[PDB]
Amino acid sequence: SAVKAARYGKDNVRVYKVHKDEKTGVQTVYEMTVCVLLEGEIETSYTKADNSVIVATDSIKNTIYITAKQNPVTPPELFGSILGTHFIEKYNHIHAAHVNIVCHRWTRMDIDGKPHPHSFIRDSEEKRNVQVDVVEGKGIDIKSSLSGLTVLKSTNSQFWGFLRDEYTTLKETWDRILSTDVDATWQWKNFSGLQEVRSHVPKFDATWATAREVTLKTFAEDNSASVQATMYKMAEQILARQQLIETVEYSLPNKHYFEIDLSWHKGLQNTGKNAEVFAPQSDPNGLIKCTVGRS
Amino acid sequence: SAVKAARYGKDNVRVYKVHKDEKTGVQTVYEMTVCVLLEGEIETSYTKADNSVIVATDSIKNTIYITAKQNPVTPPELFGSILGTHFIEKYNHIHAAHVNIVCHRWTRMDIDGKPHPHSFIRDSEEKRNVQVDVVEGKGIDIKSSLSGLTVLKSTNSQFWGFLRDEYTTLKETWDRILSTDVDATWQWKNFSGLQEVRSHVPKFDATWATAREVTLKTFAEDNSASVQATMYKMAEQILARQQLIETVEYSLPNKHYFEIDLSWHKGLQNTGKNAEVFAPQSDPNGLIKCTVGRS
Amino acid sequence: SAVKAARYGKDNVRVYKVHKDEKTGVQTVYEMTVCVLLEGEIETSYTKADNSVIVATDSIKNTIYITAKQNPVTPPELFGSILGTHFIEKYNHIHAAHVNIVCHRWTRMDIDGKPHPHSFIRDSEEKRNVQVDVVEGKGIDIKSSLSGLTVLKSTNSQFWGFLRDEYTTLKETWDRILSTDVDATWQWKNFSGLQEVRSHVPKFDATWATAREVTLKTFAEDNSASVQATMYKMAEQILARQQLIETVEYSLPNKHYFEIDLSWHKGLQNTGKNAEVFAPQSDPNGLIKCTVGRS
Amino acid sequence: SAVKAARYGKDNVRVYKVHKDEKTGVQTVYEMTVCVLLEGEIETSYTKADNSVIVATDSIKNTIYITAKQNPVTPPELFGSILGTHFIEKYNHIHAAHVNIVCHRWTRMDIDGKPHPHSFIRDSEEKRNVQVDVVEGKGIDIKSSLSGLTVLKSTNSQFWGFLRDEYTTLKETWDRILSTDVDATWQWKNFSGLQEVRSHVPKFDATWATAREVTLKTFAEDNSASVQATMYKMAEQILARQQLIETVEYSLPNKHYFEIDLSWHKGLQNTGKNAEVFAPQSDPNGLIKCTVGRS
Ligand SMILES: O=c1[nH]c(=O)c2nn[nH]c2[nH]1
Ligand SMILES: O=c1[nH]c(=O)c2nn[nH]c2[nH]1
Ligand SMILES: O=c1[nH]c(=O)c2nn[nH]c2[nH]1
Ligand SMILES: O=c1[nH]c(=O)c2nn[nH]c2[nH]1
Ligand code: NA
Ligand code: NA
Ligand code: NA
Ligand code: NA
Repeated sequence: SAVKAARYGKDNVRVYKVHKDEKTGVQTVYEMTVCVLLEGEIETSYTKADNSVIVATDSIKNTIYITAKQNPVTPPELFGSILGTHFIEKYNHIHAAHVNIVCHRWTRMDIDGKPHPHSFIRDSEEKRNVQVDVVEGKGIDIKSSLSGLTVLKSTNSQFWGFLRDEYTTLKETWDRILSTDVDATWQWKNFSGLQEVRSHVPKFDATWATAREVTLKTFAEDNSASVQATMYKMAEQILARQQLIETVEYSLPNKHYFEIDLSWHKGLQNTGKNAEVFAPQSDPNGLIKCTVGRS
Repeated sequence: SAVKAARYGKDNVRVYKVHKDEKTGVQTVYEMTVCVLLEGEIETSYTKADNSVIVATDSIKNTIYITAKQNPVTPPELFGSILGTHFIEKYNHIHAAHVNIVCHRWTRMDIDGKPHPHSFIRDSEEKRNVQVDVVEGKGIDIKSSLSGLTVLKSTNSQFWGFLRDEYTTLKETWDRILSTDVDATWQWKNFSGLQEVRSHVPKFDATWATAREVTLKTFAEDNSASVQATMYKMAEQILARQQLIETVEYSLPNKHYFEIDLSWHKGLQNTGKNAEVFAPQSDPNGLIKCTVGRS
Repeated sequence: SAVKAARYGKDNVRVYKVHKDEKTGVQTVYEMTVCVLLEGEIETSYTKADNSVIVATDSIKNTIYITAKQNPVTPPELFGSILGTHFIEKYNHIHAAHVNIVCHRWTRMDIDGKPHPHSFIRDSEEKRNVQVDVVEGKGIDIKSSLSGLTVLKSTNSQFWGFLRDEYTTLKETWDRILSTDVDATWQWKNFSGLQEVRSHVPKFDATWATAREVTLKTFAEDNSASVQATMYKMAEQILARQQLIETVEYSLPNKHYFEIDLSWHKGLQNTGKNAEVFAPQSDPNGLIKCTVGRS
Repeated sequence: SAVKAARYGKDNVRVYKVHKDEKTGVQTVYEMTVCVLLEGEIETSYTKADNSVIVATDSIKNTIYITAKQNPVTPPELFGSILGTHFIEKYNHIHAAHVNIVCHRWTRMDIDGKPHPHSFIRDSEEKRNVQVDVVEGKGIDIKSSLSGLTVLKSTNSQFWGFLRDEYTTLKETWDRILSTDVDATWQWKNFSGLQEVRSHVPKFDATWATAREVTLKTFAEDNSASVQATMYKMAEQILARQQLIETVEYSLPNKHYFEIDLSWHKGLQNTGKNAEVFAPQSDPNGLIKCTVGRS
């Protein structure tokens, strides 16, 4: 037997950082969960009990805090690139670092219509994420994403004209509820190293904001022929607005809301045009994916 | 042996309702999870296998949908009172109904600064809840609550002057992070029945809004001497603003963020006045409760 | 306004303890999650920002570890009583302690048919719990429970003869699946203090074991007329076997498995006597409770 | 823009099946959660709103139940292969099916030392899983796994001799707790189609059983030099015992239990050789992975 692949490191490292403006008294907080996994010439720790090649996972944890102390933590694409680069430069025998960051929302509170200097609210479990792969001699690959964005529209969704055979019971419809949890990922062109990532810093927050806006607007305005058709429209627009993105991937559950036939009870009408009360279904759910790239 | 207490019914009944304004084209959605438990002369179903006294839990589920079809579902205090009253009036041998409702957020989307007519977003897992106990001959007891409101302030919290003995390691502090998940419940004066609940309908949404506002403002503005002292200020204000509330109860975790001493690494300064990077602690957590009533 | 009730302390304190037999080399592990909440003359911490009355929640955490170091942690009824008694005796102004303990399973591994001296497996998320209320001048009240015991029987459950009216669609049945998650609590007679709890130590593990055995056997062997009827049989037996128990409470979800009509597809028969494939339902669920005491 | 990849289908389809032996009266239950995602010539549903190419996800759900009705559901490697093959053969334009199955434990109850004919218990959340990829013209690729196997050993784990630099605070140790949740996957050699999968049916359950046994025994008996070294020993043995496996992958968290220094309190000794009470850490955790193949 032989080691074909190996990676190890520290997961679920929670980190908070505060920035204090002395001039204005305004404070800004950031909170993330970080995972760092390393690869390189470490096979002997598995095969020969040779720990001399192991940077302890405990040390990886220390490094994350030290790096957060000495560097900006935003945008997360930059912080992840700094963190991954550190490991491949510091250790001769480590050749790849894989950094995953989940950013948690702490939105400044408005009190009496004024932004509060140091109080924050968690408005939704929506996350902004990055995956950064730093590979020695091959640059920096960054995937940025948003996840946990939960939306619903109560009309202007249709689904008809699908394949019908002996397995099909689903009725065609011209008016249904559409609800999903959005997971959207945009993959950046490969960067040559940290200097190049730094050169594009302003694009990261702007592209996140654009991706979010395009997702929300398209969902709200499309008279949707299917999840497939609406998601493609979203991806097409993001690619048009940011030339440095190579691909956009969406993964969308179709969270079903079923009509409830109440006609057995005093002829009560609650289906089709008379449908008012529905039963949200926890499971099963449709799952629709697509990856869109350039011609 | 004897049956000392018994209750049974249906839990986790998910319900969605849409309202469609034909004049404006605007749609509004409501989504809840409902639990209904009944009590009454049902002991024989346990002791003698006498099912004749059982209103099937499946029928309770049907009733929830039918009731939602025929009545407004907002405010939830009203819907819960209608639902509970139904069971005690319809069935001679059922003498109490206990209705719990959790309301989920579906907030209308703003697209290009305009409210969208039929598209919604789940902005946070914060819930609005009610517990309604309808007891034959004793009226309607309603407890309203908000839960899952997660907040953090980065300064203007202190904790000093506590008891110190041989069990104490905690250092006094004049500047710390304070973060919590708010669970706040206000208990209404007993209502004589449905007519009286109907007479107070406008107070329900207004009092929820007030409770939320007072919680957020007091948290943001108090230079907090402790969780205990700040929560009492909140409760005092809610009681002052709504005479029909008898008691206010808060249950607050103290979600700790620990300083990280980095001085072992090149004398890096990250404690006290130099603290920038902290470690959020998943557990354990302080838990502080209080119930405030009128003199 | 006035403080009507207040309690505070530390929740989610995870504790592991190992016992090492030097003679045999055998090791035994215990892992728990502990919550301690205190009450007493502490109103001024809420109303006057008087922290001098507060035993810091951090100190409560320290106390839990120190107490676990100096005392046996099993049975949990004893450990909880020691822990609660500590607070009311040590602090003049603390008059009640409320201790909740959740015990996690670490079952010794069998390797080649022999019990291993120091290796353990988590066989199921079933928990053994205690709630201990220690109140100055009123003794020690203990509620013991098991929870998270998930069972299913594929036949020998019936449900017919229930009330039928205009809200009823459920068909009567003489053969169905019955599945539940068992939550069972037995409440001990009040104990005068720690000496009396110590005197009954052997009864705690024995009664837990009996409660579990009676639950499993009755579930498996009863040709069940309803959840109500089967649960009553369980409670009756536990009360008969342990005279020091005053009441037994069961809370049981009815986790539904629905038949799937497949007759639309080539006349496939999958209902009633031909039912083989079913759809487990995540929600809603029946919820049936009862508390049984002595005549 | 162009569609680079697309797949869609139904997730979270819960299925239960009962087998009834008429001769013995013994019943056996199976419960799974199934996901099926399809690929093929479906790009136009995304780009042109052409639903004619879509096999509705609702129909995929129906198919899963019908297939379970007409075929054995065990071993899951066989059921997944039957299910995936169905879609690529039935639909000309579907060229790949991806089937994921999670099998839930329902272990027959022992009542009075005898196996019960129709009563079952969920002994642990450990799962047995399969991933089956059926690709037209390329055969059947099967990955089998176990997950959610949670173990702990209280001694006979060491960790010393790792890299020490200016980022390192971890002390070397010759005696620590080791606890993990095992995720282990074995990948079968490619099969040419369903006939070949059928020919190897007895190997599936046997290899699962072997993988489990080797994992438990090696964990219990190895005087572990690191997670890395112990996991490699496991993988090596599985590959030696089943020639039809090509690779074995383990992914193991290192769930830390920290010593608690109590010496500040009356010189209490609770570290090193005197360590009895520990604090389990919820996060962060080490994460160690490896994939082992043949020379
Ligand atoms: O077994 C271990 N492997 C590791 O890589 C490691 N790093 N810190 N502690 C550890 N323990
Ligand atoms: O055992 C049951 N008890 C009940 O009260 C009930 N109601 N519907 N189905 C049921 N099954
Ligand atoms: O606000 C607080 N209240 C308390 O009771 C406490 N105990 N430790 N830290 C604390 N902070
Ligand atoms: O938008 C949808 N896409 C689908 O593929 C599908 N299948 N069933 N319902 C559906 N809705
Ligand atoms: Na390197
Ligand atoms: Na009545
Ligand atoms: Na006292
Ligand atoms: Na095909």
